[PDB]
Amino acid sequence: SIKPGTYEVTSKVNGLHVGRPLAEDRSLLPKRIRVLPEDNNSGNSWVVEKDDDAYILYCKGAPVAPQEGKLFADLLGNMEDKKWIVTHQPQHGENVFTVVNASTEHGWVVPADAEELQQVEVRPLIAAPSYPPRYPATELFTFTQV
Repeated sequence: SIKPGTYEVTSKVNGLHVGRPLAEDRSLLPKRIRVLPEDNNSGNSWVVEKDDDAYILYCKGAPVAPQEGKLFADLLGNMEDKKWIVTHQPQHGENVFTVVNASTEHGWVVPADAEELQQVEVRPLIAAPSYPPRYPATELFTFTQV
């Protein structure tokens, strides 16, 4: 669970904000959710809304959804699987979460070698078989309430 509200989101891999860059073209094609340069990450406070027993997550006003293994903002409205399970992982720090799709069971992943502007992936999550599980940084995000 996570308290609904407005958040800045960074990847634990690299500390970079996740979201949408300043330049996108004017189409309603789904837009990539990316790891952002420090100098190109404004306007990327996400909105987190409760949606039954899961969450809908908005970046620059559009809800995000998985498609062919990657994370996009849905501008057109026809994308399925918009509900996410957002879970605290306190063993990784106070405001650290995993984000796992409620229907597909695949979660957000930033590869360890991700470059700036590279798209966030959506894949089955892996974790060490410890108690509690320890996730790789590629699967951990810091959600910091504005």
